[PDB]
Amino acid sequence: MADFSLATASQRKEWSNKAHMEYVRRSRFAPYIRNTENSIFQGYSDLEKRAGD
Amino acid sequence: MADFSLATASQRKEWSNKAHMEYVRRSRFAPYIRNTENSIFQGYSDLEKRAGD
Repeated sequence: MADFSLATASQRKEWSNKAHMEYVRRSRFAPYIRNTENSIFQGYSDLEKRAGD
Repeated sequence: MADFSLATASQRKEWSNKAHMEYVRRSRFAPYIRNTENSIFQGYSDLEKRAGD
């Protein structure tokens, strides 16, 4: 063209602020981890109290 | 016949104004092109703003 002809290295760009993450697929063992006695994977909060190894 | 016998090249014709088109079958990708983040084919309007290549 021969109108106002802007340069190739003078053309603007733009960078976005919103970023994407990668999917993780949380857990398939999550409904089965409880602290009661009739659970498959049983937890113990006895060392969350006073002390121990 | 031997009544009023009109000529073969003197018979009228008529041309219609309503025309037909060819079917196109719009798009099978049309419910899947959005601008959000949970879409399959994602669009970006960042160059529809100020400038860029």
